[PDB]
Amino acid sequence: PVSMTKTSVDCTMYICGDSTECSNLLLQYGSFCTQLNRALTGIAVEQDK
Amino acid sequence: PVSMTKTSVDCTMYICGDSTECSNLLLQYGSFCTQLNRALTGIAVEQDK
Amino acid sequence: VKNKCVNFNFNGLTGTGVLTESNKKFLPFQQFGRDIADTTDAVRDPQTLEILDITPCSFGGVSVITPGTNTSNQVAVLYQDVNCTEVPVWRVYSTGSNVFQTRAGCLIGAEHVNNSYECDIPIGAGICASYQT
Amino acid sequence: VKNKCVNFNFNGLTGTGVLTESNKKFLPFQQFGRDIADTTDAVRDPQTL
Amino acid sequence: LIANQFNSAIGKIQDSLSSTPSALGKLQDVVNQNAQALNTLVKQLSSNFGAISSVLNDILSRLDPPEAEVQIDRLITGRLQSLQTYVTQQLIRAAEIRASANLAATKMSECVLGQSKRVDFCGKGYHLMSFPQSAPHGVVFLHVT
Amino acid sequence: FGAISSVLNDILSRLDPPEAEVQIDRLITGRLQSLQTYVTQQLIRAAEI
Amino acid sequence: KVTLADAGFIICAQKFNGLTVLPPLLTDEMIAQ
Amino acid sequence: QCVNLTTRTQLPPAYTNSFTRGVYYPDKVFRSSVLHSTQDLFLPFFSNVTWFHAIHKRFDNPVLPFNDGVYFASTEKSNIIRGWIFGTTLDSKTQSLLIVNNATNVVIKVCEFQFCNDPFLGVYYHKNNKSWMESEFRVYSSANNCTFEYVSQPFLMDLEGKQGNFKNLREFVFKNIDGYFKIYSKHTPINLVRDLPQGFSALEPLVDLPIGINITRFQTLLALSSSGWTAGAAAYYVGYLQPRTFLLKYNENGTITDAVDC
Amino acid sequence: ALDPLSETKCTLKSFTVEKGIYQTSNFRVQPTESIVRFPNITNLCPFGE
Ligand SMILES: *[C@@H]1O[C@H](CO)[C@@H](O)[C@H](O)[C@H]1NC(C)=O
Repeated sequence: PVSMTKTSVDCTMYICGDSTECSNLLLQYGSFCTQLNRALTGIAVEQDK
Repeated sequence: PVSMTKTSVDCTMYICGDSTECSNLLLQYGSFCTQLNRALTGIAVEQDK
Repeated sequence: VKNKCVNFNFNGLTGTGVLTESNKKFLPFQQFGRDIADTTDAVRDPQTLEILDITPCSFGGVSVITPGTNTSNQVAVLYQDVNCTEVPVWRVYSTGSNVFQTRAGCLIGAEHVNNSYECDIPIGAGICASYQT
Repeated sequence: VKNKCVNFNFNGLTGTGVLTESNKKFLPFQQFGRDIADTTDAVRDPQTL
Repeated sequence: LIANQFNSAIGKIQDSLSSTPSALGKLQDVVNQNAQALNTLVKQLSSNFGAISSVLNDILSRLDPPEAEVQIDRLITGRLQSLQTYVTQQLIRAAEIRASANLAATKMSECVLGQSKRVDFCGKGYHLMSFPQSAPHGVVFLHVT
Repeated sequence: FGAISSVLNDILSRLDPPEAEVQIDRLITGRLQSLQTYVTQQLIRAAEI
Repeated sequence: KVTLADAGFIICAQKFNGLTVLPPLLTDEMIAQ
Repeated sequence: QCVNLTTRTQLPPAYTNSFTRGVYYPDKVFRSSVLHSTQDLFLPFFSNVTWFHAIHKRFDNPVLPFNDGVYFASTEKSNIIRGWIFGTTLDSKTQSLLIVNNATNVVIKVCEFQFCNDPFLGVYYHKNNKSWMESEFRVYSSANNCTFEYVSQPFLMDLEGKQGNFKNLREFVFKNIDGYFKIYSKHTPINLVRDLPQGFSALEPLVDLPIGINITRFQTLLALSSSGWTAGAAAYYVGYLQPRTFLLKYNENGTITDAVDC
Repeated sequence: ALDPLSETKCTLKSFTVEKGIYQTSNFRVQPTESIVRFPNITNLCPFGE
């Protein structure tokens, strides 16, 4: 094997799917969604490398 | 590369400083901080190894 | 008060640490001061116009060094990350027969020698401890 | 109306999206249609069946 | 002639490292990553996590012990979860660094201490020898080919 | 997850915000921890590949 | 050429909440030896 | 007493590009050489703002809405704008805020007034003594129920002055949150004809008031028998605030040096 | 709470300890006194009138 398919999951549209109050209540949880997106983008760059 | 920087985290002073009642709330959670210090200790040994 | 770890309340801002006269140049409306960590480290005294640096007072972990209990019952202690001029804050190994200063911190209970051998128990910064005559 | 991103409200069941004509051959006792993720994707209009 | 070519190549190596500033990036980012990991750890301290305040004292100085356990429980859960994430990341990264270090030790044992016949193991071309140089958190091989 | 439903819009269609937050906290907890599990498993598999 | 990213975030450097960095067992000099 | 002034030149309203203006310190925490992001009510960069001016033929003082703070700038010579009115209806069905920059005092109060159609203050033009004496104070018709007043130290200020270029660039922003009025400001020496400049300037926090009332509309006040008048040139610009998210950079001494819209 | 050797026996849960280094008993200098600071407030209410 060489690589896998590069995937990406948007945090907010996954969890609080098109809700405004849900995004606001998500906002108190720090910075998880940035960390998740950073990890996934690092994986996707690594596959092409 | 060869090694990263070793680092260590004191669990209780991280979680809550100075509040002994927070410690009373923490001590019902079992022995998590033992696991945390054990994992970081293993990493810090493997760096020098 | 100054130069001791105290817990404080400056105008609703509570904390603990040692206070120092600072050199930071505030703007006149500025009261607090923060870090890149957004952690308070600079407080303007309400009574008199001055800048106070806040340092959290020191701490650390205890390292304990021993041979096997099949061998001996004497141990040594490393207070990490501390220039051990304020060591004693068990108590019996707080003033015992020497203190030794390393880049790791303060070593108490071992006597510093001049010769160099191979490493036995890795303490740090090229410094190792062993049990010998 | 059809073929627009709109807000819709069918029998209290609300959402946002685009409505189009289906070919799903329902049986008369059925009203809704569901997905793997338990999301509505096929709705019988109460006024016109 | 070989002496002249060798000395010229060494001088060009010095010039190439002193010119291009984007060379040591493989070392640098790892350090940067650890730094920002620690950085974002601090940034999880000041979240509400659904509790009333992120200041522990202000919850203690305003809400009563019949009810304050509910808020501080939320604070416990959030901070514990952040520790979980941080050390899981550290474990994976450390395993990766260990793999790269084993590769480095193999390269030091074969390319430097002897002459390997594996093609393109010790750089491009037919391998002659290697010299190691120390580096902050790493090693730099100079392959002579 | 122990709440009334797994549908986000139905809870906002029926509840006041001071109880919508009560349900949505549990929902956001469950979904977030599931996503955490997924990203950790993906990291391990990427290292293997 | 090698520089740290953030100043003070890699001798009195003790972090405010429980973060410590352990010095390596081998220093700079004997590795060069 | 208060009369209606009619004789003017009629013009359509003008807009001007607020390039990068209207930044203020969000708090009182000192930083040093720090890129920090906040999210707050701000004037967006590169919007168009309402431009009003008193020239020669112009007395342009309407009532403007106040929602979520406003940013008010003025290019002026000899301090013709003097006051600010605030209130929901300005007519004693609701409480009313009065800010006056008198030649003697600055008067800050809230009572229950009924203001006129064209409230203003009127100063004469060189009445054989080389002084412009302020003579007319035509603001409200009564002061019914009062709740809070303040007057500062008396002083003197020049009520006369003519320049080919305005020197005063006074910048203000006003906010109301949870019963609190926030006045944030800056003064700048300037040399420009009929425009607002390009550049960076922070606003220091100046005044907080714990008032506790609902505010919807406002109007400023101008310096100048019932018809027949002489006013110097002045101009002002009005922009509105929107909840935005910014990045700010702090220098080593801790002044906000530049800003980034997200 | 007696001696460092006994502290190692207490946290490793054994009556035998082999040779090496261990990490126990994180400490703090434990500050001495309290202090509060406030502005030099002088604007009294005239109760004499
Ligand atoms: C702002 O107003 C000016 C007035 O001339 C107009 O030209 C411009 O298009 C306007 N811009 C926006 C974004 O409305």
